[PDB]
Amino acid sequence: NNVGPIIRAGDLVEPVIETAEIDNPGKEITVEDRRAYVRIAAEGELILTRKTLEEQLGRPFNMQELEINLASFAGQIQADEDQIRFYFDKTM
Repeated sequence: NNVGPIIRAGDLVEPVIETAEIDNPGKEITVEDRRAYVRIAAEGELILTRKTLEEQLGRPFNMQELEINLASFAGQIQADEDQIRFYFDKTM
């Protein structure tokens, strides 16, 4: 039931990996590194907050920048101006 983003933009990969680690403490994070198609996943749920991403990037950041640079993703999303949550929904 692994879920999470697949990142197309090379310059967001490390910031998103680190955000995944920071905003999902204790969870196993798996990365499948392939050029321009980096899968980042955790079981059940993976949250990425705007605050953490901004801090990893060290400059102003809006969730749109992550979203427009997703190649795809696993799971369902709930997203707003503050965060995106990838999650597994057993009914779909």
